[PDB]
Amino acid sequence: GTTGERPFSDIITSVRYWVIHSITIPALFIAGWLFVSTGLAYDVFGTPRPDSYYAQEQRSIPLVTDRFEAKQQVETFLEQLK
Amino acid sequence: GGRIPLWIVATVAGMGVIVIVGLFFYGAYAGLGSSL
Amino acid sequence: AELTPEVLTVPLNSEGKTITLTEKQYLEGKRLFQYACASCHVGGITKTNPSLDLRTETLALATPPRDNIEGLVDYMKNPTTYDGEQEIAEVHPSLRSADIFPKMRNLTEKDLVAIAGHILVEPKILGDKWGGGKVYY
Amino acid sequence: ANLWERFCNWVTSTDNRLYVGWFGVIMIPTLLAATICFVIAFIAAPPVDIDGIREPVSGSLLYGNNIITGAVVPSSNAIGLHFYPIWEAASLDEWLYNGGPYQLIIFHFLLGASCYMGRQWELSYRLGMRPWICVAYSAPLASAFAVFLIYPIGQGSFSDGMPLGISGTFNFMIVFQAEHNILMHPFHQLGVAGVFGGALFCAMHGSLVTSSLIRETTETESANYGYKFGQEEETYNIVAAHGYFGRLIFQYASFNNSRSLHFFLAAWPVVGVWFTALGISTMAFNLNGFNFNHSVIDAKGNVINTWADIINRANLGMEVMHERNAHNFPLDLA
Amino acid sequence: RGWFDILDDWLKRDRFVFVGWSGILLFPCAYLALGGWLTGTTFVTSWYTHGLASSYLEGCNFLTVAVSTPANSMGHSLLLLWGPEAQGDFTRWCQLGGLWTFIALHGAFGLIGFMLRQFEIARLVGVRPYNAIAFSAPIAVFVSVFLIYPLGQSSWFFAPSFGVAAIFRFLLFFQGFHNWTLNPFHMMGVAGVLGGALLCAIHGATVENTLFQDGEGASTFRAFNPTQAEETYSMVTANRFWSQIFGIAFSNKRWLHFFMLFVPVTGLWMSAIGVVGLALNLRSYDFISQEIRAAEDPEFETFYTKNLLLNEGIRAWMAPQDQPHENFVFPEEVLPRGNAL
Amino acid sequence: SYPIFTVRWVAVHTLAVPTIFFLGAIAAMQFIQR
Amino acid sequence: GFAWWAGNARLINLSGKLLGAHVAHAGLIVFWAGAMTLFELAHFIPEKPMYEQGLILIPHIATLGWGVGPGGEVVDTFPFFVVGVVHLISSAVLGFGGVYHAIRGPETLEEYSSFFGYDWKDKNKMTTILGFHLIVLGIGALLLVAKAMFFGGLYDTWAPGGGDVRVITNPTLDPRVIFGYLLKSPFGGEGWIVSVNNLEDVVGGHIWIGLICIAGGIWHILTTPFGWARRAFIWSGEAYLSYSLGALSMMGFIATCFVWFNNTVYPSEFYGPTGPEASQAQAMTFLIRDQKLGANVGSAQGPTGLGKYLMRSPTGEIIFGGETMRFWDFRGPWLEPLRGPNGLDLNKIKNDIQPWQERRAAEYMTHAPLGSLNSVGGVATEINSVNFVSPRSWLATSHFVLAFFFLVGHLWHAGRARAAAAGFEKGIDRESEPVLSMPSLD
Ligand code: CLA
Ligand code: CLA
Ligand code: CLA
Ligand code: CLA
Ligand code: CLA
Ligand SMILES: CC1=C(/C=C/C(C)=C/C=C/C(C)=C/C=C/C=C(C)/C=C/C=C(C)/C=C/C2=C(C)CCCC2(C)C)C(C)(C)CCC1
Ligand SMILES: CC1=C(/C=C/C(C)=C/C=C/C(C)=C/C=C/C=C(C)/C=C/C=C(C)/C=C/C2=C(C)CCCC2(C)C)C(C)(C)CCC1
Ligand SMILES: CC1=C(/C=C/C(C)=C/C=C/C(C)=C/C=C/C=C(C)/C=C/C=C(C)/C=C/C2=C(C)CCCC2(C)C)C(C)(C)CCC1
Ligand SMILES: [Cl-]
Ligand SMILES: [Cl-]
Ligand SMILES: [Fe+2]
Repeated sequence: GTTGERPFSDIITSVRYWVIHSITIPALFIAGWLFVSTGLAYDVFGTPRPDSYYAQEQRSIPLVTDRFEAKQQVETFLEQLK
Repeated sequence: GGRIPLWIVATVAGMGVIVIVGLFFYGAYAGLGSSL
Repeated sequence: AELTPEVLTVPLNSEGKTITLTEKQYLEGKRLFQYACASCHVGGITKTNPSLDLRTETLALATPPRDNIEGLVDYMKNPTTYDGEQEIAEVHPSLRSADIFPKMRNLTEKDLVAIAGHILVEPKILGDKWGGGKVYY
Repeated sequence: ANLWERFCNWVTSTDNRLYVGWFGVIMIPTLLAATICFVIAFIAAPPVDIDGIREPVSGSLLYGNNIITGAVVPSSNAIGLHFYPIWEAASLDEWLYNGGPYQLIIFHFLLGASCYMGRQWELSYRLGMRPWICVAYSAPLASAFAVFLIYPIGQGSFSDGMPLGISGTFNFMIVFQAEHNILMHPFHQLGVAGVFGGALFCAMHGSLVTSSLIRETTETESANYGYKFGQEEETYNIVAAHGYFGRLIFQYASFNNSRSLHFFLAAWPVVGVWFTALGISTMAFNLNGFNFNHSVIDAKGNVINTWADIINRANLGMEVMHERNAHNFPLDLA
Repeated sequence: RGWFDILDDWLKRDRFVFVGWSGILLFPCAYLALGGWLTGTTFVTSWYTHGLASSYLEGCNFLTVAVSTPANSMGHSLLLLWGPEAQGDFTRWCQLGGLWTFIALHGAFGLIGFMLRQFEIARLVGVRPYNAIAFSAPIAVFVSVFLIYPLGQSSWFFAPSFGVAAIFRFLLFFQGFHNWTLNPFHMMGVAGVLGGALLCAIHGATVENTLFQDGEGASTFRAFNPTQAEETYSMVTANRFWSQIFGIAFSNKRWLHFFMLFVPVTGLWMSAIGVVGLALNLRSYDFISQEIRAAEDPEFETFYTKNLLLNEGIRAWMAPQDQPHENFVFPEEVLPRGNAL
Repeated sequence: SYPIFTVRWVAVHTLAVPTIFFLGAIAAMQFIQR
Repeated sequence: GFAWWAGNARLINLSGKLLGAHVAHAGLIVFWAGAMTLFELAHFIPEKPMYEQGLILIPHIATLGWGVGPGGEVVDTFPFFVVGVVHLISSAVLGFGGVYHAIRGPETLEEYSSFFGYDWKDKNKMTTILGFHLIVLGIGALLLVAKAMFFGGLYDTWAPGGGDVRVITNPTLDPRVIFGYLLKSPFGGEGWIVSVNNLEDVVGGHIWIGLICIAGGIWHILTTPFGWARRAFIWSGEAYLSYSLGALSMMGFIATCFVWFNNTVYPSEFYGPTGPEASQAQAMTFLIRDQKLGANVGSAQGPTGLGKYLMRSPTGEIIFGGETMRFWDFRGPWLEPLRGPNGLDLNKIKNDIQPWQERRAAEYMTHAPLGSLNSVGGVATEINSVNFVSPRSWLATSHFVLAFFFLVGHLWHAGRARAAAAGFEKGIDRESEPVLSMPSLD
């Protein structure tokens, strides 16, 4: 009824487990927070910030309309916000 | 072994879940996505 | 795009003087509008009389013009029909009728400006959606 | 040997090919009345003025319908929730125009179906069984009550109950979405999980038992002949089933107790369907699905549409068109 | 005793999570499909492909986030990261919809790996492979809906986007444009899913209420041993109850459990066939005899004609925002509307 | 004698590590204002 | 040998611990009553209608006459505070006794005293406990009569002048009226007991119910069940529980319809308008608007050929047109001034509509009980802005849900009580399977 690995309930009630993980779990949580709070997540993924969906007096969507010039269309849309 | 009683581990983890979920529901009324 | 002073700049009176609201005033106006007005005027229409909306071009053609802070502040005190011919305080919320419309009781003079300011700003932001009804939802 | 005692012995007899019982005494006339009226109306009823606006809808085969478009049409909005038996009409012609048969069918049917649930308890008691098969059936029964009775009460009219027809069903669920956004309501979401999960677990349990049948036949025979009705030994190896399914996922995600397994099979779709029946029953009082229309706006205040806004455009299209002649004022408040 | 057999040994070790030869295909593809969906719903927009916000970062909740389809202008491009559209730029690849094909394609190969896993474990354990066979129904549904259907249309844009509300929009699109509820292949699918759920509940309930008393406790679960040879419930009493309640009942335990496999599997296969038709707009949209009569006879009205009016409102009211690449401008005066509303 | 690092160990952290990372990022997002 | 998840069934035969469970649980009920009232009061803002503020308990107190004056305006919130505090305080005492009897007190009562101890199978003792509680309930029904007639009265939405607190001096005692309600059909235009539309019938009904309950309590103290009743029932703790579960389910369904349709003991001033009311108010609103513009509402033919504003009901009464034709059975104090013998009176409509009636219809039309789960007001296609779901929707839906599940609990516990009484609740005896001794069906 077992395949040789250490039981989970034995692991998570053990002191050594919680010695390591009271650091690793908050560290990963803080790291993810800073990914957003530093604004890095916006730049990695290309996600618009609340002020960069539209140019100031614009109400047209910057919809991609060409297949092979698509990359350049996005880039041109973005310069209309600089 | 069995130092930390499992009923205590479950209580604390459970409250950690409640806190994060509660934070997510708070954010439905503030900031982005709140309609304000 | 963002809430800049140019969008926050609206007419003060008929003579053409302008006033520039703060972002705080805009947000306060939106809150007070939801508190006291939105039940009939959500999104700039009028549920109990759809023929009359809060679009700026509509308010400009009202008698006393209402497309300016003064005209709107006066309306919240002594509302009239669209042609100016009769006072309608007893069927429309106003300070003059805060006894029969209790939500008007605790509105101070600066609240009135915030509420008027919101009504004039919003069509600049939402365009056709303000006062357009479900066609533009 | 008394005449009443012998009748009581026949009613509750476990020897009738079909059990009658005291619940059967109410069920049999009510279901026969509902069935006979349904068949006749479906084939032959004239058009019914469902929305009270003197615009009759043709439901029956003889008036130009096929099996897919035919319906018994709900009773007139002019009647609302008023009781409309035959003897309240000036004539059968009047009763037919106004949708009388719908009321007769659904009232007799809800009674007979309720007694069907009671009859399930009753025979279980005469046979010495455990009693809760009727609790499983309460989930479909509650659903039928929701669409034929509860939702009418909340909206104020049997004309808004579900039509007794295939396309009439579709009309009902399209209008239900435009007015309640039922897709965005969590009790319908749980109903889908009850029904998707139910079909899943049906296929799983069927495939796992079938996978582990003990060899009892030749390749020229149906393996089904390896089981004889009323044999005492099991016909499959649950240990082999568990040994496979536990390795497919991991060991503790698989059942090796057949009683807990079958209880799980019972409870998942039953509970899911209770919730979706409660969804219809609480949207009867206009507590509707989540509304995230224009919930996302940018720094200036432009609306940033989400998929919820696209749904709303679809809902709007259904709203403006349904019952295109029935509304004179701008808000559809029921 | 070469390297191949050594590796075979290690892949087939009995461990907490069985690996197997199929694990080499299954595990990477399952993890990337899942990770793609979590990454995109947390961080990635749909602004440039759809004009929609769609991530937690943008303000969306669990019901509204999605990994959305590429823009219509991409056609059926594979949208590979290194391909001519994104040209190796990860950021542009996200903005152009590349996570959608990433998830659909890795998802497709993970499904294959999972079915191979069912075959692989069944062979090592010694059982018949009917669980794998039943899993062909989920695969048929996935490939017909996410692959075949958009491949018959103009582009991936019209496939389902991976999100809760995005799938709801897919449902309503199919009503207004395809009249999918009228399609007998969907109706057969409905009967298979609903009939599956019924069989699931009725079989579970029957077993639990014909149990043998094999212990003294009021909790009846303890009175079962997985190695007992005896049936734990009475087929004879179950058959009598249902024969007298419903008129017919199961009498053969093997047929019953095969029927439980057959019903939902067959239903899903049927619905898949109808979606293949809709790939080509081969809809069951109309009944011609109804339309001929209704066009000539303005007093003739059915629930069929009522529903088409509802489809026509759906199309006109959602199309401009739902298909933004078409630049549909519908002035207020052309929108179909009943009175007052 | 229990091993520490197993195939199971990898499967567990392959899911749990980015899960907590993602939960931290989503928490921060609740305090973003427009 | 119940499992932990059925662990409260271990209390069936431990009368002392089961007493603690009941009394502790009663402390929970009173605690929530106390705490919820203080919460509502802390959030209450008097210049907003109660129904714009998500209040469900303050409306119950206001209906009893406390805190309000003419038109339903709140004059004094101190009565609300008192009701909350006293409930909250009382919950400590019930909490104290509950935990004592559940943890420290005697596990079983029948040793400590032959008065408080009981056996479920003792039909004499069971009807005695029932009789005591019937008397308690009878006193409870007369407290409401006392408040209405001797201690300040009740809020009366029908009082001339827009509603007001009114002392009830002539409660209805005619049993043809009181029991006439119990024989009205539950269908539209009748509405069974939900149709009660005046305080005199309400107070008189409670005099009758108080007396009936006290008389019935004394009956059951002094008698034991007759043989016909002894052969018809199961006599066990779980059976008694199952019977009460059925009664609570029935009662919850009734309460659902009461708050949805009745605007007399659920005044719309406090609870917001009913569904029918709000839909009638919209037709009133545009009738008023269009007639001010010159429209002749009586002769205006709508698109279908039916009147655009006014039409006839199936029995001829003049009623509002449009879809609200279904709601013509609605009666409310803002509308009744316009009714003559034949329904809505065209001459009153032309000449006698007052500004307060225009205000009230516009208010109720824009506060129809429609809203989303996240409290966006209006139809499902409305945009965000108005934070509102009517108290009537909250109360109708919650109690339908509770009523439904208690019907399921009735089925569960009734079937089990039967099977446990006959001895096959744990399964079929392999050596004595009934079907194996029956002839085959074919
Ligand atoms: C079994 C695992 C597996 C499978 C089946 C896939 C399958 C796929 N991936 Mg995924 N991927 C995987 C693991 C896997 N991936 C892993 C582990 C990662 C992390 C690095 C990724 C990261 C990833 C990304 C980032 C992308 C894909 C993409 C794709 C698709 C296109 C791949 C392609 O064209 O292959 C081409 C390569 C081959 C077919 C292999 C060729 C091997 C031949 C037989 C030998 C050739 C000889 C060799 C070249 C000689 C070199 C000599 C040298 C000295 C010069 C396809 C659905 C793309 C996608 O989803 O598009 C939307 C994409 O953009 N994958
Ligand atoms: C309204 C809810 C409610 C109530 C009143 C009870 C009451 C009871 N249960 Mg039940 N139970 C409930 C819910 C409830 N249960 C639920 C939801 C479950 C499922 C998890 C169970 C599962 C369960 C099992 C499995 C068993 C019981 C048993 C019992 C009884 C003895 C418990 C005991 O000795 O604990 C001892 C516990 C302690 C000493 C811990 C301290 C608990 C105290 C009371 C907390 C009080 C805090 C409060 C703030 C005090 C205020 C002080 C101030 C007012 C003075 C008791 C009458 C047992 C029984 O029948 O005994 C034969 C038993 O075996 N119950
Ligand atoms: C349903 C409620 C209920 C019932 C049936 C019992 C029954 C019992 N209790 Mg328990 N008890 C209860 C509630 C209840 N108690 C509460 C609420 C508390 C907390 C204050 C206690 C605290 C308590 C203690 C501390 C002890 C008992 C004991 C006893 C036993 C002897 C009682 C006796 O001789 O009193 C004789 C009769 C009287 C003293 C007359 C009391 C008159 C009351 C208080 C006034 C009337 C109240 C009114 C009707 C309603 C409240 C008003 C409110 C609405 C504002 C008996 C089995 C004793 C025991 O078991 O010994 C081992 C014991 O030591 N009880
Ligand atoms: C909580 C309330 C309550 C409860 C649980 C009981 C319980 C009991 N009573 Mg008591 N009873 C009560 C209040 C209560 N009583 C009151 C207040 C009075 C004074 C009027 C009486 C007067 C009384 C008498 C005179 C008798 C009982 C008897 C009984 C026993 C048999 C009951 C029975 O078979 O009914 C089942 C009901 C029937 C068989 C007939 C049903 C008839 C109704 C009207 C059907 C209608 C239901 C319908 C669907 C809903 C619409 C209602 C309609 C009226 C509009 C049982 C122990 C009997 C006994 O043994 O006494 C010692 C007996 O003869 N009771
Ligand atoms: C007056 C009400 C009442 C009373 C006193 C009882 C009493 C009893 N029931 Mg019954 N029951 C009731 C109503 C009631 N029931 C209702 C309404 C239903 C239908 C749903 C049932 C269905 C039912 C079943 C199916 C069974 C019982 C059983 C039992 C016994 C054991 C109960 C136990 O230990 O539970 C322990 C308590 C728990 C395990 C807690 C359950 C947790 C609930 C379901 C979730 C609550 C969450 C809530 C909805 C809000 C969520 C928000 C979130 C923050 C939590 C006991 C005699 C058992 C039995 O037959 O014993 C003889 C049994 O198997 N009951
Ligand atoms: C895409 C991509 C990739 C990949 C990535 C990955 C793989 C990712 C992963 C990711 C992940 C892996 C993530 C995760 C996350 C998670 C989450 C976010 C979770 C959450 C959850 C929750 C929230 C829950 C809660 C709850 C509830 C609600 C109830 C019950 C209880 C519980 C607690 C469960 C790469 C690099 C290759 C490159 C290309 C691109
Ligand atoms: C048995 C049991 C149980 C149960 C229990 C119970 C349920 C209990 C109860 C209890 C209770 C029920 C309690 C109560 C309490 C109360 C109190 C203690 C109160 C206090 C009060 C106060 C102090 C107040 C104050 C105030 C005032 C006076 C004024 C205003 C303000 C304030 C509010 C602050 C359980 C399940 C857990 C477990 C198992 C066993
Ligand atoms: C307060 C009030 C009032 C009054 C009321 C009254 C006067 C009532 C009464 C009520 C009553 C007086 C009721 C009764 C009930 C009854 C019932 C509910 C019954 C039940 C039954 C049963 C359940 C049975 C069963 C059975 C059978 C059938 C067979 C054999 C077996 C058994 C026994 C099981 C009014 C409306 C004026 C107004 C408002 C307020
Ligand atoms: Cl329609
Ligand atoms: Cl209307
Ligand atoms: Fe089975």
